[PDB]
Amino acid sequence: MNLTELKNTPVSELITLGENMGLENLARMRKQDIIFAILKQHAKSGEDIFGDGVLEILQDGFGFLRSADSSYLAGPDDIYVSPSQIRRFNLRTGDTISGKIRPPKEGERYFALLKVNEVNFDKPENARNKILFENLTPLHANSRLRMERGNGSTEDLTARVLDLASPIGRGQRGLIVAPPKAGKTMLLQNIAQSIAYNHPDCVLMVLLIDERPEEVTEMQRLVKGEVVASTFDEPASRHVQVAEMVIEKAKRLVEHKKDVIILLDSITRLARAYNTVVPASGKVLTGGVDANALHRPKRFFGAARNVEEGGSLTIIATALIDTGSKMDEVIYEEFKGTGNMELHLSRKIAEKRVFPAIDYNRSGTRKEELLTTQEELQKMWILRKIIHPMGEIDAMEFLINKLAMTKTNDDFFEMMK
Amino acid sequence: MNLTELKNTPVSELITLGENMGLENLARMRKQDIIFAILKQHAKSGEDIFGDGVLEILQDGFGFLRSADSSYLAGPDDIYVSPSQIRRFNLRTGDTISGKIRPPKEGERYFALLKVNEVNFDKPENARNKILFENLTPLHANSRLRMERGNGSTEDLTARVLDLASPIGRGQRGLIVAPPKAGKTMLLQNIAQSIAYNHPDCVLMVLLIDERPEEVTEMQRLVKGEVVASTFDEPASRHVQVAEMVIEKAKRLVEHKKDVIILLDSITRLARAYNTVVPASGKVLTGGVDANALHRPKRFFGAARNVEEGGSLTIIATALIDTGSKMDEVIYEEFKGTGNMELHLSRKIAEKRVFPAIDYNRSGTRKEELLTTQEELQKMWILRKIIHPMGEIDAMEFLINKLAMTKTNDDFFEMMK
Amino acid sequence: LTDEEKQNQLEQLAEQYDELKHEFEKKLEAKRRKITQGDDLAP
RNA sequence: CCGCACCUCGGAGAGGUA
Repeated sequence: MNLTELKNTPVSELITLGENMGLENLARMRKQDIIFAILKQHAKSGEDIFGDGVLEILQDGFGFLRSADSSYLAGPDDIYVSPSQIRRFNLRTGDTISGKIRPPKEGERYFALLKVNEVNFDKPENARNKILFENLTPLHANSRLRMERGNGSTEDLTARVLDLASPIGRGQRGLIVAPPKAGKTMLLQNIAQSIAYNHPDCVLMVLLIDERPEEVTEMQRLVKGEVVASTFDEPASRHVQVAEMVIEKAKRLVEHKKDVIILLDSITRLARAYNTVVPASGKVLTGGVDANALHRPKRFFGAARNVEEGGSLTIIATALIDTGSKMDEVIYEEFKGTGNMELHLSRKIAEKRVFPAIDYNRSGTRKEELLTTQEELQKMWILRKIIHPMGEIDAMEFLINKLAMTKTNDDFFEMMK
Repeated sequence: MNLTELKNTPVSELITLGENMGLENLARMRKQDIIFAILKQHAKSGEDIFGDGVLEILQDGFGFLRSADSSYLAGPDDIYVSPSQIRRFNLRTGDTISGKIRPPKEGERYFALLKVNEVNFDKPENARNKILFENLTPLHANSRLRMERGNGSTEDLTARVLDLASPIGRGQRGLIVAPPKAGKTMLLQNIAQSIAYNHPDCVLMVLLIDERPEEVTEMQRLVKGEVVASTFDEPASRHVQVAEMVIEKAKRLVEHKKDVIILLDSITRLARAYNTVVPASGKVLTGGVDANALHRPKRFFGAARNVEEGGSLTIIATALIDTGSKMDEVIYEEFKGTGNMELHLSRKIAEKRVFPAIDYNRSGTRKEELLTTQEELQKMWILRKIIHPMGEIDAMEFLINKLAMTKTNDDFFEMMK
Repeated sequence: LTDEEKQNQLEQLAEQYDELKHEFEKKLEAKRRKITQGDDLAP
């Protein structure tokens, strides 16, 4: 009787089960109260109760096992983790803990954890003895993540243009610079779909912080993966906590030799949240940015790196420019000198309804020879030297007319010769 | 003997009735005291007294039933709600309660609730078993709210321009950006009249906060609907209370599967009121805004959403820019990145008395293909491509001269081809 | 269960609950007030 | 705690104990 399985069932089936068990009227009771009552009734018979969740250690020492479907929102009905077990098993924030639980006794408000059975969806013996992420030797992007579908679909044109302009690999740290109303949503959805289709082994993560609830419920019902979000109706502390939980889970997965790909579309929103929640230091920089406000997002961005011992962490954030606020401009100018990949989008091309409106001239990738072969690099260099003299709109039209003739870029490369 | 029927009769008839009953001299008594004494004398004979009102639960545990004729203002004749009834019926702030009320006994100052007959204009059995608003599945705007009258009146030109520039559907969350003296009053009155004329089934609410009493009495005596207002003669606490009551009533009506449309014209004034009533936290942002002052108006704005199970909540707020205060500019710049619809107005066009002075180039609607057909979308694209090269005043004059030739936009679209 | 006073007792259930309110639960609220309200003391 | 925004420690009465 897992907690997640009981939380995923609809309210109707829960009310039906509660009426069959013979409890009080559950129609006017909350779903969480129904779950609590049915867990008490099931434990009264003598059966054991099991649960799971990601650990969220508080400042006082203890922590809880939050759920992913609620963006790790603080709730009164979760698995309490005593500091004793934390000191015993050396648990940290982000460790996925699964084990036996029990209903709280009189005077308690949370489910107590007795014994942990599975750590990070793996054996506890392999999770206790491990090399920390701070000790992993970083490296440049070595493996290639080919975003091209190859099925000849019209949606694959965006992935083809992306692979021709900025090849992305495992451990890449890129930036998607674009003005508002450029098409970042559809482009990010296409990137997520291509990652889920071509690279299913990669752990795709979408973190939409401080966005509209309609866009959140659209993203959750469109892509095949995990979508942890935090709308603007929640305070900035919620955003900070969600980002911390996500980066801790990503670090734990990378330590467990997993290829995590994080698509962030709120780096500017996260920086604003950090600048809002930071105490008044007394020194304000140009644009209303605090001195210690850019530390946390810059570290979150730099966390992405390629691991030689195993696994990789790829983070492709999306920047916001020309938003009318000088603070966002200062944030973009500061974060520009940090990454090594910029995917610019042109508003002039977007106004002509030419999607995708990708600035091919200003795009590029540093050390691209480590992700492409010699002949592929030579062909890309020749294509750039031929395209550069033409204008942005003309270059995009030429590229679309050339890619529309065939399905794969290999045929275009063979015909160019 | 209903409360709403007694709170609308003139003073002369109430004085006559009280002199016929044989009570104290009513010529030197207020209308509320007259009604109170008449109800007391009527109940002393053995008759029933009926009442109604919107519930407002206080922090101490109890609540009162505010009336709709005083814009939800604390009055001496408010109906008291005991906490026992709240525990029995699971009452919450916003639940409309209607039923028999008993007069206050010796030692009491407010009417008690004898029995509740109707809950939220519906049967109590249907209102006691329901799903909360926080559990409803959000979606984008699906239903089309055509604002075109069709009667061929000269006032319909503004509605036609609004429909061509930015169509509005059920559940839309937009902003009406405009400088001072743009004419927001006439535009809001026209929108309210068009909503009351074309869509009488939807619940229309006009919320005015911190406005002049003349505009209030003009709005109440012009539109066919409910208008809750709060002039500047009241403190910001009254504004916050009115906003909370309005948003709770809207949430309850949405939970009861109703299409609520709120015409707010005080988002900036509401933010100022929240910043004034929030306790000082020792941290001041750019323009004099508290770090936690934007949370409440941001949630009030984001409460609007489209429900798939039933009902919808539309909130159209008007923002103030170029008011000489940097605080309003910061509030506008912060709230601009939240909504998905901006209807800007040009001061240059308003100075020439060319109404409506609407910035057609800066206007627009995101995901407009979900509320308009393919043919209509293509016609709007062609109209925007033709209008964009021209100047603002020139484009407005061209649009007026083109709409003056026909009655409906369909004939104009057919003649353009 | 049949055509008996039970049809009235369902409506008499509400009347009995109102009488119980008036005589016991209104006194409960009065006691709650008297416990929560202040006490007349020396100036 | 004064203003957010980068060009060359007392008195009376009542009851009781020895």
